[PDB]
Amino acid sequence: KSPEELKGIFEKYAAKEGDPNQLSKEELKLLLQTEFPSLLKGPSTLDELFEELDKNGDGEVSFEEFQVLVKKISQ
Ligand SMILES: [Mn+2]
Repeated sequence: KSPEELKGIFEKYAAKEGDPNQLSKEELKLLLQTEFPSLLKGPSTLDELFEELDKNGDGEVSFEEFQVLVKKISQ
């Protein structure tokens, strides 16, 4: 998906609660489940990518971190 598309999806779930410019791990799980169900298949690397990308260790990732996460978890 294009970044413009990806931004709209990210915002929709981040808006659920907390900071509208961050996504917690649970918000990311609901987002993948409904938007990219195929990315949640077989052994997962979600927690490893999540831990590496959440640099400030606050349990949340920014839009650019999310983009990287979708990209990497896909290959
Ligand atoms: Mn963070």
